Amino acid sequence: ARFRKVDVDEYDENKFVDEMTAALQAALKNPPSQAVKDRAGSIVLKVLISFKANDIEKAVQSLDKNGVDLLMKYIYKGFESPSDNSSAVLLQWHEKALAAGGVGSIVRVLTARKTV
Amino acid sequence: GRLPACVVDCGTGYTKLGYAGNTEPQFIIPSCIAIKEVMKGVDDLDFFIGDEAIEKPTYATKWPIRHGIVEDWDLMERFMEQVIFKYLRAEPEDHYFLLTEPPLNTPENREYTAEIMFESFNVPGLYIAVQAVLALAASWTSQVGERTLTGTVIDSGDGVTHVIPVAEGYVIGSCIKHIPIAGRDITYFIQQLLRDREVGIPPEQSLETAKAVKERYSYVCPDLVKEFNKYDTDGSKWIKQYTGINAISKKEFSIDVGYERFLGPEIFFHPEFANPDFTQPISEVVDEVIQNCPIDVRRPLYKNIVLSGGSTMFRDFGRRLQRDLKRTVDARLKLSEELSKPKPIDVQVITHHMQRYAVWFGGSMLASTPEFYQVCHTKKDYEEIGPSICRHNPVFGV
Amino acid sequence: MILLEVNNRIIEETLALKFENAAAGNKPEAVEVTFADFDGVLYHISNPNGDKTKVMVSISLKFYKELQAHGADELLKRVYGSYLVNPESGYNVSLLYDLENLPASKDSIVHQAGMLKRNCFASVFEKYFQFQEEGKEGENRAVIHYRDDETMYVESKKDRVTVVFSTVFKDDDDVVIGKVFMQEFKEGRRASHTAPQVLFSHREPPLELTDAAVGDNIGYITFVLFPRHTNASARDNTINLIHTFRDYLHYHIKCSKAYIHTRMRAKTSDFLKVLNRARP
Amino acid sequence: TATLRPYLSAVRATLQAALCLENFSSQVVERHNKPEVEVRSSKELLLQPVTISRNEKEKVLIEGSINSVRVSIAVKQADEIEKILCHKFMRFMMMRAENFFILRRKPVEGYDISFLITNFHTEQMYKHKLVDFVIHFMEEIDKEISEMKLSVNARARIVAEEFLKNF
Amino acid sequence: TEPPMIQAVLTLYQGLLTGVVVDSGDGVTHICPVYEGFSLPHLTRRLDIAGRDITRYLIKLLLLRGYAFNHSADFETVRMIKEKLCYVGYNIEQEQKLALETTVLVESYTLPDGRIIKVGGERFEAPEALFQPHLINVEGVGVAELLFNTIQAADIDTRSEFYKHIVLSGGSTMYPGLPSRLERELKQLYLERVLKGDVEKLSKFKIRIEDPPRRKHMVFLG
Amino acid sequence: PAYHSSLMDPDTKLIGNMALLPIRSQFKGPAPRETKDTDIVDEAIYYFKANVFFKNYEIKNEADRTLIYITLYISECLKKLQKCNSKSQGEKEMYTLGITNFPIPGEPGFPLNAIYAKPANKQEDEVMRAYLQQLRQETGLRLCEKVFDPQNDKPSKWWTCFVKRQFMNKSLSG
Amino acid sequence: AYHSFLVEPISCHAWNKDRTQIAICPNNHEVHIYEKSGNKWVQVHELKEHNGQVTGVDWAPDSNRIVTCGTDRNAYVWTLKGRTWKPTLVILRINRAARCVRWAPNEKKFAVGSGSRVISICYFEQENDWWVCKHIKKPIRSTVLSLDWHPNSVLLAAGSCDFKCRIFSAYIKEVEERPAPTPWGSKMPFGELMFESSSSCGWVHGVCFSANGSRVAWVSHDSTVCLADADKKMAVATLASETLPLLAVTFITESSLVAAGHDCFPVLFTYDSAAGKLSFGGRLDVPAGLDSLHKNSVSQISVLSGGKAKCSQFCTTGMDGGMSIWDVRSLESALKDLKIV
Ligand SMILES: Nc1ncnc2c1ncn2[C@@H]1O[C@H](COP(=O)(O)OP(=O)(O)NP(=O)(O)O)[C@@H](O)[C@H]1O
Ligand SMILES: Nc1ncnc2c1ncn2[C@@H]1O[C@H](COP(=O)(O)OP(=O)(O)NP(=O)(O)O)[C@@H](O)[C@H]1O
Ligand SMILES: [Ca+2]
Ligand SMILES: [Ca+2]
Repeated sequence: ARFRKVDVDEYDENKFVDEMTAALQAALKNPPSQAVKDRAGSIVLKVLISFKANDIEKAVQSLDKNGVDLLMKYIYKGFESPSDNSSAVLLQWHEKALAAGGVGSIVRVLTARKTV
Repeated sequence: GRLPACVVDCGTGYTKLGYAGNTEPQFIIPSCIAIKEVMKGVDDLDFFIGDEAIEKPTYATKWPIRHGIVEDWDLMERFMEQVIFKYLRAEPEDHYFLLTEPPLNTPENREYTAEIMFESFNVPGLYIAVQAVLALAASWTSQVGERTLTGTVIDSGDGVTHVIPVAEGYVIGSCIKHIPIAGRDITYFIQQLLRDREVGIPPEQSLETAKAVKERYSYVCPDLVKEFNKYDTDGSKWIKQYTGINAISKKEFSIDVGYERFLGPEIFFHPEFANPDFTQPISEVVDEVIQNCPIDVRRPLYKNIVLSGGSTMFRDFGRRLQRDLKRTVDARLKLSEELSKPKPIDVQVITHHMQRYAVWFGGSMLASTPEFYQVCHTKKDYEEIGPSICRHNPVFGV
Repeated sequence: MILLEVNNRIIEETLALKFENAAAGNKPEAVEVTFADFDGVLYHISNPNGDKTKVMVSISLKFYKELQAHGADELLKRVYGSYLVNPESGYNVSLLYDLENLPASKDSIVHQAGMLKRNCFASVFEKYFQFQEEGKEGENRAVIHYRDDETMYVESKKDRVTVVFSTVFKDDDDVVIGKVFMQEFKEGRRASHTAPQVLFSHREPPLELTDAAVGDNIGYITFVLFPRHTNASARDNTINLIHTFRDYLHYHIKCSKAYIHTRMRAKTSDFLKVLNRARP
Repeated sequence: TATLRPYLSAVRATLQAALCLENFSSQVVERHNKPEVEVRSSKELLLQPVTISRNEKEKVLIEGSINSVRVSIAVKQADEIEKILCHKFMRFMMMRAENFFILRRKPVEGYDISFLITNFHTEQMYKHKLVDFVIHFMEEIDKEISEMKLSVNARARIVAEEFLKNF
Repeated sequence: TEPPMIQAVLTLYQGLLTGVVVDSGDGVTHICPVYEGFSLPHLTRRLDIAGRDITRYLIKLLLLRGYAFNHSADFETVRMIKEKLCYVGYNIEQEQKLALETTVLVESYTLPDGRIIKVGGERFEAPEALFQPHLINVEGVGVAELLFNTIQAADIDTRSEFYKHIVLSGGSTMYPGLPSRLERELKQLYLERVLKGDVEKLSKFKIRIEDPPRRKHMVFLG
Repeated sequence: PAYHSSLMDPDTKLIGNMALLPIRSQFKGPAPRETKDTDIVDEAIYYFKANVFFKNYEIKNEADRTLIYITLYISECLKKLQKCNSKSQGEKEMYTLGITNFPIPGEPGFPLNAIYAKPANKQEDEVMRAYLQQLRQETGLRLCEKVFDPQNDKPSKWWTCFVKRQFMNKSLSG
Repeated sequence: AYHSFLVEPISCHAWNKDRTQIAICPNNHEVHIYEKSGNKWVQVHELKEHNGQVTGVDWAPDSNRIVTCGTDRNAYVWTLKGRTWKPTLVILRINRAARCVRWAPNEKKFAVGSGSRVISICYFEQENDWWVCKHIKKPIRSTVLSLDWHPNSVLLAAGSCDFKCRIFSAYIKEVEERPAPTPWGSKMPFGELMFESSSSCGWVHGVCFSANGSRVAWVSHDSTVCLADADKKMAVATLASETLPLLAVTFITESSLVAAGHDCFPVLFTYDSAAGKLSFGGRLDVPAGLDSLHKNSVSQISVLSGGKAKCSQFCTTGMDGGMSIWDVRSLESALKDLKIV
């Protein structure tokens, strides 16, 4: 019954195959190896953490919807690397990035096949 | 091991507890717990169980078990605390436990029981035996040379009597039948009979009197008229006296005990005497249950009708059941021979000594055997496979 | 029920019923009972040689030789006197009550019988309570292995007697709950300064202890008893409490877990009402 | 308790986005219908996993798919007593998983408890109400683990003092 | 009306003249190859495991789950349960993870006496007997392996067509997912025992196990 | 089960659909001459205490209807003897009750009309009436020897106790 | 105007020619046909034949034939004979569930999208008097979720889980003949791929052709709506929503789209051919515990009368088991700041 141990499905030919405010706008530019991706998210993570609790709503509202979507993909990424108040602040970035992009910006985080 | 297993049989009204190997329970107490009635501090511990919990001036009596099944788990769990730590004085981590379950207890209830025993008391081993099988095992003590776990158990406590077919140690659930007549019904009946004839019996003790009379004087007769006759003819030989004491008077009260003696247990056979919604004689229900079981197992069921319950204690009860059933069954084969020669069916009703605590006795015997330790769920398996293992409990002992 | 009872209900109730029937002039029934007690104790009540007029109560402690080296036999003789007979095979102490020769009041003998276990324990304590009361120091410590994997250490000193219990928690989580309890004993004197001082060492034994085991599930409780507890007035009570401690502690760890359960049943029940209120 | 309100809010919004399901018959097995987030035998049907962390310890993992979502929570456990009470409480519920139709019998590796919400749940129940339940759940388990912690100490003191006073 | 040892040909007659008819009823399972109109007597084998064996095996499983069913008194009731809740797992390892880690498989069934039971993992475990006879103490290889051999045994020039013309027959093959499991099984064998392990030709092996949508009264329609 | 009458001969006469059985009696009536030493009234007073408890009764022969009738009547008697204070009093109180005109088959007031045929004409009507009263008198007499203990003023509680129990839940007064 | 047929999802629906009867699938293997009596709804028909849930229903208006497809892999064509509906089995030749079905405008064909990653174009051969079908396979990689025909009954738009919206040709010279050219192309042999969107994310939940079929729009799971304009070199306009994914969409004019989904309410979308841009026209449903008519996701939206050219009423059915009827003019009143084309 060893034959039954090989995932014949892996070779099935039907398996799907994919084909400070200035500082923010600055970091959100040209987004993408998890190395180049992480290097990218770190520069943006670096800028978000370096914000005041009152200078967020002003930077968030100065971005076009596509920008906000990008910011949200980065905010979620931030969540995967806690350390210090970075999470208490990120949750503020989430609050603002959400009021601007709507729950739909989160939907596009989940839907992205090629993400940051 | 050097320490004997713990054996607990929890009934709706009474719990039988003691150590495996013994002939009778070390304690037979009321399945009740008295509590104070937000829980804070060590309030949960303020309670009493059994007799000590029936008339507690400042506590409410509760019955965690309805129709032989646990309803209130919070309360059943505490009850256990005292069963173990106050009465048995057993270190729970050192004894295997054998508990019992009525038929039709769900697999979920077994896991709840298991959760309590392993996660609260840390028992090393657990086995949940089905009451009917233990009863069949208690009867091997009797009239029986070759032991089997196939027979018809007739369990009758204070609630509702059960006619349970057992084949090879496994209850045939789909054929069980219940009878709306049991201990409580008999008492209520005896009570009326007394109210109608006797006087002096304190209303606040109407039941207590009845129950006292049912347990100390009642019995099954073979024929009503003849018994009625006897009492009216030679009243001297059959009318018994019963004295008691008033509660708020202490003045001793006397009353005569008569017909209720044999009339009380008679409602098993003639339910219509007390129940307006049920009329089948017990001997007919048993006959009907067995007929519904697989044919190839019917004769075995007829040869091995075993009793269990304080309500099957009545003298000659089993003798009256056999006669009645022997007829109901012979009569039937009398017609099948006219509309045409089946071998006569052997109907036998076993009766033994440990009948009030039949189930506990069977659990005590089975729990004091090596095989008992082989078929118990260990604490290791519980924690490595999960409480699901306690759903099934291998029959054993043949 | 907070404190564990010291007496044994099966012994007391068995003797009681037999003595009652004896007094009533009834014919003797046969009795044959095997039961246990905390700490691996095993008892046997029977009619020696089938003589139903004789009821024997025997106790078996795997660690009896140990208690015997500290005055057990002498103490037991003082308490039971002529009721004490040669020990039944498989047991260390046997009491024999002649149904045909019972005292006027059965109360004391029944009460004393029920305390068989506690009495087998008492000597090691009276012994060391005495050492202190006579300032006799330098006396070797008594080592009692009350369970297969647990030990108690009695030792007298100038102005105090110390009792150290080495207990084991089979449940890893029971250690954590045990610590919460030990913590409160550790501070027990805050509400009773005259009370014994309790100490607790979680994994390692107090310095005072040797071949003492070391493990994540072991725990060392120390009780520092003072004259007010060890003198001839407190003595018995002190002994009644101190010898049931280890079981007192585990009994409460287990009841806590039961209490937690009633909480979890209520919280889960609430959660299920909500979920279902989400159904159209 | 400052960072709490912001944490749940972010979690709730992510739950809103994720709980957008529909019935989906298996593309792999004739006449079968399984939760894609569990079987994962068709990559295109799985959404990008996401996380909402409150700090280095507390976080929620949300894994969506065309027809089901798996939500795992890392519960706050300050000391050992909260740790064992939490572990115990999550086990109590997982054992009763069948009455909790959305509960997972085992947590996702790394978390304390997990939910499996299928399209069938979002149909039998109002999804926004399901989104409230998860948030409600997170809040209520914490309060419960706290009450339990106090209950333990409460009884401990009474038990310690009931024994010591008697000497 | 000709049960093997010819209905198999009747069935096939669907519109095909050459194919393999895996028919499984209550008492027996057969694999009946059929070529250009006739059934090659040789090549036609029997599998000692069918519907009664699964209906029985379920009873055992439901026992372990905490439900006590009498093999005689309740055989009919469990068969009705089987028919309604059972199915063939595609990938057992993955089916077991669902049963062990989730509850999506649990389903309720009301028994004749009103009692309600719950069935989960036993819904795919009972039919697994067909693939692993050793589960019901039966020696053999299981309907899948048998089929593979039965074809790899017949002429070379006829195997190609056969593999792409397997057709389920009998009530005991109505299990949801059965066709897929078989197709996955044959592919595993072909991979191991024919392509020797060249997981680069597996895509050229065409299998087509059909579950007749027009099927209640085929024998006749045939 | 319940107790049936065994006084049903092949040559037994029928008054209505009840059985016209013999009865040792100094009372006037169409009752045939006593054949043996135990009449229908004896079977009623005998099987009474065991029958009164039943709710269902399978009618087998017309003798059962006569039995059932007398049984129900005993119930009526006890409700009278109960309030008495002497055998003599009872003896007198019974005569009056027997002379009372209770409803008969077909009449509203007679329970069990769905089982007891109605007299088919004025003649059978007068006979049946006479018979029933005859039975009522004899039964009320004998029953009187029983209820009262050799210590007069003592209606035996062993008969009085049944006063509230109705055979087949039926009554001639209800 | 809302009406609850049940509390379980209405899987799909279809209305007859005069919008006098509606066919729904109440989360079953069945199809219930309701008709109104006065102002009450009454069930007049129950079509039972599928062995799995029905996922799609379409009603050919003139020939008055109901076509259904289910997870049981089958498709039945129902014909009303006297007072009962008799099904005729149609083998789609697939081994997975059927996910959607639509009759071609000419009623000579019907298409079924499925989990076998293909589309089954079905027609009837009077010759052998039964139904047959050809498959459109390439380049579909996943389950086909929705279909919609072009007015010429040849071009077919499809939305699948491979995150694509495509337009194919289901040209069957055996039931129709040479299609006239179209801005989508001149070569329309069977299966030809005429257009394929360029997204990499979001399953395409719904697709729709405009009245004149020169515009194709679709809604995806990434909460965006799109429209490819064939008169502008197939350029694609895109609009990202701030809310949840749309599950169903339709044109109500040549430049107006209405859609509904997980938000539970219909929304308006307008297209500007000049800028080649799409704009959010607002919520059309203005006032469990929701302020919306439907209590769960809306999964189907259809034009009840007025056509896709100038719709005057549309119907929506959702997972809440309700069916709503929206009056375009009424909506244009409750909201004065509305803009329709
Ligand atoms: N000697 C006796 N004669 C008649 N009845 C008795 C006697 N002794 C006890 N009983 C009755 O036995 C009944 C209780 O039996 P028991 O088996 O303990 O019930 P349970 O098991 O507690 N109830 P259940 O769960 O239904 O079995 C009560 O009605 C008692 O009155
Ligand atoms: N839907 C179903 N799913 C699973 N098993 C089924 C189903 N329907 C029937 N069966 C089983 O298939 C067997 C019956 O096969 P059936 O098609 O009736 O053949 P038959 O004419 O009875 N000859 P045979 O099956 O050999 O007895 C029994 O085990 C049924 O329980
Ligand atoms: Ca019982
Ligand atoms: Ca067959």
